Amino acid sequence: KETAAAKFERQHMDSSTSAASSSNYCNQMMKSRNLTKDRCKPVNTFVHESLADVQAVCSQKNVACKNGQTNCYQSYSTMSATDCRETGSSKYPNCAYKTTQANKHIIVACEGNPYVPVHFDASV
Ligand SMILES: [Cl-]
Ligand SMILES: [Cl-]
Repeated sequence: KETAAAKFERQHMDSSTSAASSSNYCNQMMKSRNLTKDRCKPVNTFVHESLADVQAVCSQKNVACKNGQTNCYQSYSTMSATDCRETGSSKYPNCAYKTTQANKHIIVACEGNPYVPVHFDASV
């Protein structure tokens, strides 16, 4: 089984680019990160910052999680991120995604020791 920390890294980290290079970015990333294996994951965000900068958010602004839990943190700075969302043409096994790039504050839920991101709550 994949640990929570490793799943967060695989689903949400892309430190190899400064931002989504093209409209096909999400089709490529959702496939390469194995998020379209048995079903098309509908919505997914990739953060384009170093793994260290994203983990550091767990010691930044403590904000409530949409579920009411208290282990969410919002990044003090905006970070380059790409939101991937299925298009209406998507159906599987031929997943299709719209790529929307921006710079926003990220909110993550953290846990463990070390205290690292395990869920991506939203942008902002
Ligand atoms: Cl791994
Ligand atoms: Cl997401």
